[PDB]
Amino acid sequence: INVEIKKIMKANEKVTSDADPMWYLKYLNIYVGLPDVEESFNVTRPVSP
Amino acid sequence: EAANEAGDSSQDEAEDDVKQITVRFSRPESEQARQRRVQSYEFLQKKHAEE
Amino acid sequence: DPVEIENRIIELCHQFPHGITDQVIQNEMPHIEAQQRAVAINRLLSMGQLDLLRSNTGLLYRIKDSQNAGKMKGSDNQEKLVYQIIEDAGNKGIWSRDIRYKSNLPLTEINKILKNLESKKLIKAVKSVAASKKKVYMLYNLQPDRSVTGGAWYSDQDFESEFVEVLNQQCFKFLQSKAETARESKQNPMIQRNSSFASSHEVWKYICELGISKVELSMEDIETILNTLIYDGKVEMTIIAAKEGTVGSVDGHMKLYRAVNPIIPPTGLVRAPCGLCPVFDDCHEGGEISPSNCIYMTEWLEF
Ligand code: SF4
Repeated sequence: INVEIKKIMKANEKVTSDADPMWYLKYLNIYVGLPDVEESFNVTRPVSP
Repeated sequence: EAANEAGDSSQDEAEDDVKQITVRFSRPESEQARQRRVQSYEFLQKKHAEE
Repeated sequence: DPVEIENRIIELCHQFPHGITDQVIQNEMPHIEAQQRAVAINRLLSMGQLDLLRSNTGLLYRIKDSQNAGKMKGSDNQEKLVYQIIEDAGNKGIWSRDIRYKSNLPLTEINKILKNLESKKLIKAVKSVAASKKKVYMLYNLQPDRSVTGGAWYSDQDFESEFVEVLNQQCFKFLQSKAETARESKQNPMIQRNSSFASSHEVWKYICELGISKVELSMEDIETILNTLIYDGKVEMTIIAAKEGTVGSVDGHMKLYRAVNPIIPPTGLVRAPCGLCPVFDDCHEGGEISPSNCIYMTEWLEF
């Protein structure tokens, strides 16, 4: 989660379609953050295991 | 062998094998296919022979 | 200067739109060696401004079609890089999806090009009569092929069953009347059979005299109609030897058609309901479908 995921994203950083060139989607950086729960309505909350 | 094929008949009629204009579309090659062609052995050999 | 040689060859190709041989170039520019001319031709081919023709007289060099322009918005290169296989398809046409695959371009890319080309009268889009799926594209000057589109039977991508039925009826009536007259003549069996025979050209002329439909019917159209009548088991055709005459269609051969009676009346099998029963396989002595309770024989005996 600290090294390998960044390597995987770097391997697949840019995605584009053959139709309509000059259009692209480029990934810059990826984060996993701290554990949270989606129970709160569009709000996260720290959750113990 | 091509000569032998042509030699089936002693006299060959003048072939109306006019080269119909098969000018091919310069298809815009997908970048993957262009990379494959660049990495192809024939391309490297041609580049070597260019010198 | 090889650039001057290339420019002179370009001017010569402009002077002769049908292409120039090496002899014309040599006569026009005699002081230049053959090797320099070959190198100039190779360079001109390398940048793609020339195309090579192999005719019975040898090699011809023609300027690439760029003046003929229908889609000048954007690039002339892709305009010709669509018109090229449009011309290659030619009379048979080409579907839009096929064009997209052959040009290796997205649907929108070819869409704009096709609309623009039709705007400047470079390509005509016709409806595929054989398989009504997509609109084929042809050169505007080229006459559409009767197989890929049109035909004397097809009217707006619709087969005319009524037209072919009326054609069959009229041709069969004419043949039957001719055979009846030949039989009543009773002059001599050979002459009777020969007069009962009707030429394809003769029946085509009779049909044209009838003029049932507006579309012009060729001789082979009536020939196909008579072939269908033959497959109906009502008329018979023989190919006789005739070197030349008012028909002159097939080399040394003419097709004569005569109305002929069927070999036998309908067989005894079809005179029973079991011979025409569609559920004959499921018929069984004891079961839901049985001859004792069969509806077909009930109606048949009641009738
Ligand atoms: S008995 Fe009736 S169902 Fe059976 S084959 Fe004859 S007609 Fe058909």
